[PDB]
Amino acid sequence: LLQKYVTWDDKSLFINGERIMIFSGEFHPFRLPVKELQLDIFQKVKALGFNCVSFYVDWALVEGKPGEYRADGIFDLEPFFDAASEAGIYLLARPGPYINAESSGGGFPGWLQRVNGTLRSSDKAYLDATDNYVSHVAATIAKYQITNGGPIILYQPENEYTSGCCGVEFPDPVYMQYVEDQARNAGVVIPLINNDASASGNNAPGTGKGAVDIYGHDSYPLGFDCANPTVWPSGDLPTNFRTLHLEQSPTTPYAIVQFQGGSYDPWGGPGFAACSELLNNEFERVFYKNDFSFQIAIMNLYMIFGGTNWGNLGYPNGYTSYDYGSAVTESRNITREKYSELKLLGNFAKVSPGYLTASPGNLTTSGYADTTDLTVTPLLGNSTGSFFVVRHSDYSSEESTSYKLRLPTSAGSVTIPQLGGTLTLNGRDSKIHVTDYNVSGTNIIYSTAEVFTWKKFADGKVLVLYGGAGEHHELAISTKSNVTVIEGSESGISSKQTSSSVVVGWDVSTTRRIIQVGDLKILLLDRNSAYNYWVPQLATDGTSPGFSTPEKVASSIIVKAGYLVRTAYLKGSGLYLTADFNATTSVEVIGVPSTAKNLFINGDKTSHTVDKNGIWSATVDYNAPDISLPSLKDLDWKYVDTLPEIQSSYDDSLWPAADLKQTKNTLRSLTTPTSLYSSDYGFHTGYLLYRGHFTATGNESTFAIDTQGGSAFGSSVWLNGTYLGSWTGLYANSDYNATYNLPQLQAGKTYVITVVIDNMGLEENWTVGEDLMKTPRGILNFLLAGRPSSAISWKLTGNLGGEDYEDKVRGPLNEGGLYAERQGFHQPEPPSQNWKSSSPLEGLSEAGIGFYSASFDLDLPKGWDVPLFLNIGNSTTPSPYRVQVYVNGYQYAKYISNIGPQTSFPVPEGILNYRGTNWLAVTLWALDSAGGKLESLELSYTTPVLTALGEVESVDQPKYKKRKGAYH
Ligand SMILES: *[C@@H]1O[C@H](CO)[C@@H](O[C@@H]2O[C@H](CO)[C@@H](O[C@@H]3O[C@H](CO[C@H]4O[C@H](CO[C@H]5O[C@H](CO)[C@@H](O)[C@H](O)[C@@H]5O[C@H]5O[C@H](CO)[C@@H](O)[C@H](O)[C@@H]5O)[C@@H](O)[C@H](O[C@H]5O[C@H](CO)[C@@H](O)[C@H](O)[C@@H]5O)[C@@H]4O)[C@@H](O)[C@H](O[C@H]4O[C@H](CO)[C@@H](O)[C@H](O)[C@@H]4O[C@H]4O[C@H](CO)[C@@H](O)[C@H](O)[C@@H]4O[C@H]4O[C@H](CO)[C@@H](O)[C@H](O)[C@@H]4O)[C@@H]3O)[C@H](O)[C@H]2NC(C)=O)[C@H](O)[C@H]1NC(C)=O
Ligand SMILES: *[C@@H]1O[C@H](CO)[C@@H](O[C@@H]2O[C@H](CO)[C@@H](O[C@@H]3O[C@H](CO[C@H]4O[C@H](CO)[C@@H](O)[C@H](O[C@H]5O[C@H](CO)[C@@H](O)[C@H](O)[C@@H]5O)[C@@H]4O)[C@@H](O)[C@H](O[C@H]4O[C@H](CO)[C@@H](O)[C@H](O)[C@@H]4O[C@H]4O[C@H](CO)[C@@H](O)[C@H](O)[C@@H]4O[C@H]4O[C@H](CO)[C@@H](O)[C@H](O)[C@@H]4O)[C@@H]3O)[C@H](O)[C@H]2NC(C)=O)[C@H](O)[C@H]1NC(C)=O
Ligand SMILES: *[C@@H]1O[C@H](CO)[C@@H](O[C@@H]2O[C@H](CO)[C@@H](O[C@@H]3O[C@H](CO)[C@@H](O)[C@H](O[C@H]4O[C@H](CO)[C@@H](O)[C@H](O)[C@@H]4O[C@H]4O[C@H](CO)[C@@H](O)[C@H](O)[C@@H]4O[C@H]4O[C@H](CO)[C@@H](O)[C@H](O)[C@@H]4O)[C@@H]3O)[C@H](O)[C@H]2NC(C)=O)[C@H](O)[C@H]1NC(C)=O
Ligand SMILES: OC[C@H]1O[C@@H](OC[C@H]2O[C@@H](O)[C@H](O)[C@@H](O)[C@H]2O)[C@H](O)[C@@H](O)[C@H]1O
Ligand SMILES: *[C@@H]1O[C@H](CO)[C@@H](O)[C@H](O)[C@H]1NC(C)=O
Ligand SMILES: *[C@@H]1O[C@H](CO)[C@@H](O)[C@H](O)[C@H]1NC(C)=O
Ligand SMILES: *[C@@H]1O[C@H](CO)[C@@H](O)[C@H](O)[C@H]1NC(C)=O
Ligand SMILES: *[C@@H]1O[C@H](CO)[C@@H](O)[C@H](O)[C@H]1NC(C)=O
Ligand SMILES: *[C@@H]1O[C@H](CO)[C@@H](O)[C@H](O)[C@H]1NC(C)=O
Ligand SMILES: [Cl-]
Repeated sequence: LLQKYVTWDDKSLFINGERIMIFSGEFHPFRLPVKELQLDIFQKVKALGFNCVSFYVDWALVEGKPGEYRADGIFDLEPFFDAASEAGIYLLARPGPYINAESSGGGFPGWLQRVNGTLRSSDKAYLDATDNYVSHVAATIAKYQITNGGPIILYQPENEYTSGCCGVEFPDPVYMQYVEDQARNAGVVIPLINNDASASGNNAPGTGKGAVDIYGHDSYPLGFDCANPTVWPSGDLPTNFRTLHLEQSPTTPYAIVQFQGGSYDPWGGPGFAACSELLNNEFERVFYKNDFSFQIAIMNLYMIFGGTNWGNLGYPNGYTSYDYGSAVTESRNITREKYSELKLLGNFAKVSPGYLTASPGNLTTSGYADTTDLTVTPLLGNSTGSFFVVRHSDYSSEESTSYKLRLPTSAGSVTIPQLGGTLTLNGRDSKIHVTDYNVSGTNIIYSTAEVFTWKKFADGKVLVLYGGAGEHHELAISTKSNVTVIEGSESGISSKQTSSSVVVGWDVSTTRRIIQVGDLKILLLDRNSAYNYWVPQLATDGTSPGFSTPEKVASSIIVKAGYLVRTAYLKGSGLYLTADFNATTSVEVIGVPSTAKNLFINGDKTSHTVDKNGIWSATVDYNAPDISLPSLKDLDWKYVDTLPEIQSSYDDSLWPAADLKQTKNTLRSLTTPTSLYSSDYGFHTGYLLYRGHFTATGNESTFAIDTQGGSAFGSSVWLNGTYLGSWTGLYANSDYNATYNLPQLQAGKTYVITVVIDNMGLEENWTVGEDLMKTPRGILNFLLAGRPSSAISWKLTGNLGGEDYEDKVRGPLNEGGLYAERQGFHQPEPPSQNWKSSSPLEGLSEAGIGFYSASFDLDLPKGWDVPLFLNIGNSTTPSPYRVQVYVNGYQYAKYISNIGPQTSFPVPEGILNYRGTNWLAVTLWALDSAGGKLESLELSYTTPVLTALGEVESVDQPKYKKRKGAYH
C-alpha cells in the first residue's frame, strides 16, 4: 500500500515477495534495561524457530516531564533494535500511546491527571498531550523500518480500542484515524495492525475512516487464575475464530496479536510458578496447535519474556516480578518444559510453507478419525500438502485414546495405520499429522509422527520426526528405493514396499532410530530427545544468522546439544557454534558442510569424531568455578533515620504547599478545602508524604483520614512525634478510612500531622470514557472533629522536583519522596561515613522509616551466566513492614511483609557489577508501634551457565552528589 517490502493477501504476509508465517514473542525493552541481555532474549527467541518480537514503549518512562522527550541511555530503543537485527529477529512495534500492559497509568504519565478531556478520545486536550511523544517515538521507529534496512515490519497504533462508556461515541473513527495519521506523519510507512481485545471487528478493512491495514485481535482463553493450575474449564478452547475472521476481515491474514503465553499475578496471589504450571507445555501444544487449526498467519505470545517491574514502573495490582510464567523466566533461564515444547512447533512452522497455502475446513468429530472422542480439523492443500490437527473433543480430557485415520493423499485415501496397530493420543496433547509433505522434492505421502524440521544438504536430505512415549506411528514415502535402518535396532521397525512407495511403521522409543530411503535420512525420536535439538541458521558471509528468509532458512544445520544453541557459522575449514550449557553435554551436528574440517564451540577448538553416518560428535565439559557470594548480614551496614519529619526540629518551609482550591482532575471533584491529590502537584510515584499544620484549641479529640494509594497500599500517621497508627494494607483496599485518637493538645500551640502513603502506581485506563487512570493518590477526605477542615494547612512531597525529576539516567519513576531518596543517598557512595552502625536485621523498635546502606564486592568468573537473587525471609508470620531495595541506585524490590508473595528478587548483571563494587540501599518502614526488622537478607544464585554471551557492560550508575533543590 505505501511500500513494497511488506505486503499480504488473504492467507499470509509476504516479505520481499515471499510468504512467511510470523511467529512472535512479546518482550518489553523497559523491563530489561541492559542492552547485552536484550540481545540474549532475542537469541533465545530465534532458537525457538521464531522470527519476530512485539514490544510496547512506555510513554510514562520517556516523557516524565511534559515537553521533554527522553529515550536515551537505558531507555534508548536503538540498541534494542540493533540487537533484534543482530539476532535475525523482525519487530512488531506497539508504542501506544496507551499500552495497558500492567504498567503504571497503563503507560500514560501521571501528568494526564491534569488533562481537561477524555483520555483515548478525540478531545483536543488529550490528543495534544500525545503529540510530542508520538512524533518522537514514531520517528525513531521510522528510522528502523525494513524499508530503511531495519528489522521493523509492522506497527500497532493504540491498544485494544474495543470498549467505551460514559458518553463516548464508541468506536470513534475520528480518533483512530488521528492516531493512525500521527504515525504516518512521523514517517511510518509499514502496514498498520490493530489488536481488538476480542474478535469484534473494530477498525477492520472496509470500516471507512480509522480502519487499519491488517485486522488483528487478542485471546487469553484460560484466564488469569493461576490458583488451580490443573483445571481447564469446560468450553474455554476457542472453536469459532476462523468463522469470525471470515466475517470480519476475510481479505487480510488471520492474526492474533496477543495470544496467551502466561498470566499476570497480583499482590497476595499464588505466585508466578503457579502461572507457569497453568500455561505449561500441555497448554501450549493443545491451544497453539488449535490456532494453527484456523490457519493463523501472524501469531504473537504475550509474554515470551516478562522481566521485572523495576523502579515503580508497574501498575498498582502487580508487584516487582513480571515473570508471567512465560517460556523465558524473569531471570532469563530456559529450563521450563514449555520452552522446549514451543521450540518444536516454531520449527515446524519455520519449514512448512504448504501450511500457509492450504484451504482450512471446519472441525469434525467424524470423517477423518474413527471416534467422536477426537476432533480433527483439516487444512487441505492440493499438491502443496495437507495438515490435520487432532485433539480430544473434550479439550480438557486426560484420557488415553486409540484411533485410526482416513486421510486423502496423492496415492489414494489411506486407512492409517496400514501395517497393523493403532495411533494413540495421550491426555492433553494435540498432533499435526501431514500428507503430501514436501521435503525439497521428496514427497512424504503421510506421517502420523510430527515434523520437527527437515533440511536439504549437499549430500542428501534429513527429516526429523517425533512422537510421545507409548505411541505407534507410521509414514509413507514416494520412492522406488527400499528402507534400511542405519542407526538403532530393526526390532519394532515394520515396513512394506510397493511399486511407487514404501510404508514404514515404528514405535516411539527413548533410543533414536535413523532410517534411510534413497537420499533421505529420517530421524525417529521421542519428544524428550527432540527437546534437545536445535536448528541454527548457518552464516557464510559473517557471524550473524540474518533474518528468517527462505534462502537462510534452507541453509541451516541440525544440532543436538543441551541447554541452548544460539548460532552457527562457517568460515574456511572451520564450523563454529555458539551455545550455552548447564551441564556436561554431548553435541551432535548433522549437515556438516563438506568443506568443514574442525569444530569450534564458543571460539574454542573442540575435538570431534565422525560416525558411520557422517554425524560429528563432540563433548563440552562443564566445570563451574567457585561462586563466592558475600553474606549480606555481615556487611558494614550504615543507618540514617529517613523520617526526620516527625521530630520537632524539622523545618518543612521549602516543601510545596498543597494550596490549590480547584483540582485539574476531571474524574473526582474535591471533598477537601484544597486538592491533596499528589498528581495535581507533579508527584506520581513512590512514597508520598503530607504535612498538615494547625494551631490547637485544646478541644481536639479525633482525626479521621481517607488515604488512597492503590491496591495493597499502606499508610502511617503521626502527630508531631506521637505515632497515631497505620493502615497496614490489603490487596482488597485501594483506599482506607482511619480514625485516630489524638492525645491531649496544648491550646494555642502548633502541631503537624505527618502522613506517609505507599503509592502503588497509577491505575490503567482499559475502558475508553471511564478515565480510570485519573484515579488520584493521596488524601481524599479528612475530619478534625469539632473543627472546620480549613483548620489544617497542608504541604506535600513526592520524589524531589516532581515532574522536574532529578535522576535523568534512572528515569522519572525510580525514586519516591522519602528524605534519603530526596537527598539521593540510595545511589552509589552515599555520605554514610558519620552514620550509625546498624543493620536492617536489627531494625527498628518504634514505628518509623529507616535507611540502610552498604557495599559488597563480587568477583564472579568470566564466561558464566549466573542468575543472582535477593532474598528476604518470611519463615513465620511477620509484623507489618514495607521494604524497598535499590541496587546501585536502581530500585529492584518492593516488599510487603503482610501481603506477599515475593520473597526472592532477581537482579540482572549490568545492574549488578560482577567484577566490582555494588551498593545496596534498603528502606524499612515499620507500620507497627513496636517497630520491625528483617528476619533475614541473603544473596543467592541458581545453576551457573557456561555461556557464549559477550561481556555484560555495567549500565550508568550515577553516584551520590549533593542536590541543590532539596529541602534540608
Ligand atoms: C538444564 O537445562 C535443562 C533444559 O535444557 C533442564 O531440564 C528441564 O528441567 C525441567 C524441570 O526443571 C523439566 O520439566 C519438568 O519435567 C518433569 C519430568 O517429566 C518430563 O520428562 C519425563 C521423562 O523423564 C524421564 O526422562 C528423563 C530424560 O529425558 C530423565 O531425566 C527422568 O529422570 C526420567 O527418566 C526415567 O524415565 C525414562 C523413560 O522416559 C528412562 O529412560 C530413564 O532411564 C528413567 O528411568 C516425561 O515422561 C514427562 O512427560 C510426561 O508428563 C508431562 C507433564 O507432566 C506430559 O505433558 C507428557 O505428555 C508426559 O505424560 C515430562 O516430559 C515434569 O514432571 C515436570 O512437570 C511438573 O512441573 C511443571 C512446572 O515446572 C508443571 O507444568 C507440571 O504440571 C508438573 O507440575 C507438577 O509437579 C511438580 C513437581 O515436579 C510441581 O512443582 C507442581 O506444583 C505440580 O504439582 C502437582 O502435580 C503433580 C503431578 O506431577 C503432583 O505430583 C503434585 O502433587 C501436584 O498436584 C516438569 O515439566 C524439563 O523437562 C527439562 N527439559 C529437558 C529438555 O530435559 C534442566 O533441569 C537444567 N538443569 C539444571 C540443574 O538447572
Ligand atoms: C529460572 O528462573 C526462575 C524465575 O527466576 C527461577 O525460579 C525462582 O527460583 C528461586 C530460587 O530457588 C525461587 O525462590 C525460592 O523458593 C523456595 C520456596 O519454594 C519451594 O518450596 C515449595 C514448597 O511447597 C515448592 O512447592 C516450590 O516449588 C515450586 O517453585 C519452583 C520454582 O523454582 C517451580 O519450579 C516448581 O515447579 C514449583 O512450582 C519450591 O520448591 C524457597 O524455599 C527459597 O527460599 C530459601 O532459599 C533462599 C536462598 O537459599 C533463602 O535465602 C531463603 O531463606 C530460603 O532458605 C531456606 O530454604 C531451605 C528450606 O527451608 C533451606 O535449605 C535453607 O537453608 C533455608 O532454610 C531456612 O529457612 C527455613 C524456613 O522454612 C527454616 O525452616 C530453616 O531452618 C532455615 O532457617 C526461595 O525463596 C523462586 O520462587 C522462583 N521463582 C519462580 C517465579 O518460580 C528458577 O530458579 C530459575 N532456574 C534456574 C536453574 O536458574
Ligand atoms: C509471609 O507469610 C505470611 C503468613 O503466612 C503471609 O501472610 C498471608 O498473606 C496472604 C496473601 O496476601 C493472605 O491471604 C489473603 O488474605 C485476605 C483476607 O484478609 C484475602 O482477601 C486474600 O484472598 C483474595 O485475594 C487474593 C489476591 O491477593 C486472591 O488471589 C484470592 O483468590 C482472593 O481473591 C478474592 O479477593 C480479591 C480481593 O478484592 C478479589 O479481587 C478476587 O477477585 C477474589 O474476589 C473474591 O472475594 C471477595 C471475598 O468474598 C468477594 O467479595 C469477591 O467479589 C470475590 O468472591 C488472601 O486470602 C493471608 O491472610 C496472610 N496470612 C496471615 C496469617 O497473615 C505473607 O503474605 C507472607 N509475606 C510474603 C512477602 O510472602
Ligand atoms: O494481562 C496481560 C495483558 O492483558 C491484555 O488484556 C486483556 C484480555 O482480557 C480479556 O478481555 C480477553 O480474553 C483478551 O482478549 C484480552 O482483552 C492487555 O492487552 C495487555 O496490555 C496486558 O494487560
Ligand atoms: C517442493 O519444493 C521445491 C523447492 O525445493 C519446489 O521446487 C517443488 O515444486 C516443491 N513441490 C511442491 C509439490 O510444491
Ligand atoms: C510540633 O512540631 C512543630 C514543628 O513541626 C513545632 O514547631 C511545634 O512547637 C511542635 N508542637 C508541640 C506542642 O510540641
Ligand atoms: C475544561 O475546559 C472547559 C472549556 O473551557 C471548561 O468549560 C471546563 O470547566 C474545564 N474543566 C476543568 C476541570 O478545568
Ligand atoms: C471538648 O469540648 C466538649 C464540650 O463542648 C467536652 O464535652 C469534651 O470533653 C471536650 N473534649 C476534649 C477531648 O477535651
Ligand atoms: C471511605 O469513606 C468514604 C467516604 O464515605 C467512602 O466513599 C469510601 O468508599 C470509603 N472507603 C472504604 C474502603 O470503605
Ligand atoms: Cl530533603
